[PDB]
Amino acid sequence: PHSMRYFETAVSRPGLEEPRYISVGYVDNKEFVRFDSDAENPRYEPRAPWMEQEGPEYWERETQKAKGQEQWFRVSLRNLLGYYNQSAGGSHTLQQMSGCDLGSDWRLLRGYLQFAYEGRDYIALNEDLKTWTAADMAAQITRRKWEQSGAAEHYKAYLEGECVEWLHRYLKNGNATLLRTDSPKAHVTHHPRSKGEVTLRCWALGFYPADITLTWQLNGEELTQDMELVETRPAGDGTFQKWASVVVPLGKEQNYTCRVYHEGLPEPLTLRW
Amino acid sequence: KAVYNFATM
Amino acid sequence: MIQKTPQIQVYSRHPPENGKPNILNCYVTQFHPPHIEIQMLKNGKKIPKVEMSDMSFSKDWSFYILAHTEFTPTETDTYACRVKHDSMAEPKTVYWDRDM
Repeated sequence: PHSMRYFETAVSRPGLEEPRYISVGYVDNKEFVRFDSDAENPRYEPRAPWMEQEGPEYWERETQKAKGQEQWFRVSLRNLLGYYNQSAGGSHTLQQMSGCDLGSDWRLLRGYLQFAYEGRDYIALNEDLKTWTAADMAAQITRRKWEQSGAAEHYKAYLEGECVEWLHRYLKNGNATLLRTDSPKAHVTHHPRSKGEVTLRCWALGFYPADITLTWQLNGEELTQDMELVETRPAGDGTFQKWASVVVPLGKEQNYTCRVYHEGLPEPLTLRW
Repeated sequence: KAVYNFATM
Repeated sequence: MIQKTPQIQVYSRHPPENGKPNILNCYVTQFHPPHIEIQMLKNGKKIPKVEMSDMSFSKDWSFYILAHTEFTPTETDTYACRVKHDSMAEPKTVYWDRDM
């Protein structure tokens, strides 16, 4: 279910500085390219090792594409103050997400093209890659301008064409890399947390991708009662972390057992305190 | 490779 | 009228061993506008060269960022993270906790 996305953001802030434009591209949810109008030398930059295989011609051109995207966002950003009759005093955000999903047959599985203004859905190209969905009065105007302009039809091209032609190409150069993983390292920590009850916290660290499941089972019957969890979070080195806890009667801690499910494992982890 | 927007909003 | 409440998580990169150098993460997520203010604190005082990750957002348009700084935990020192986003009346401070 490989995929590629390009997250674009343009934020305008109170001041003399022209708005800032940032663009981040992904391949299977992995960042591989980036562009920040704030960089000393604005240019798209490699973000994945497998991208270093591309030559200058690739970067010069994409950076020129970013430059344009920037004016586009800049101009659009301007038009929005208009549709919304907003006072030229403050800051606003305009986001875009586009890209394409690739089926098993290397065929375009689906395309995406949607924008959000102030973090809320604005305009969006429907799955038929033919029609639009505007979210409020303002977007109706954009929608029309585009239907009349014949825009949908030109994004469809990209989604069905270039987005695919390259995504596969990228996957090609970075299959080894993208395909890699880092199993989790786990262990349980004891914790006072009561005078009769104790807290067991099963830790999973250094794993990648971020997907993972952690269970707590007392002789068979997995537990869900008094079980805590935490949003999976970045360690700051590429991998991720996560833990789950369960309230357990004292002098019984060793009865409960924790298991850790991850694709990196050749077999799920099974440990206790 | 990145999309290239067409008509502005 | 252009925001959404942020989520914060303070935690070490490696399991905490007093005296042993570690790295302290402040994982702030679910906020918007992308504009946010972040301070890591040591014993109630702003830590200097605090590094921020590049800005990114999720499928729901919300942004997330990781603020981190090297630190060496000690039985007595207390660290925390403070966030001041326009989606909050007041800034939020959440203290670290070697058991979480």
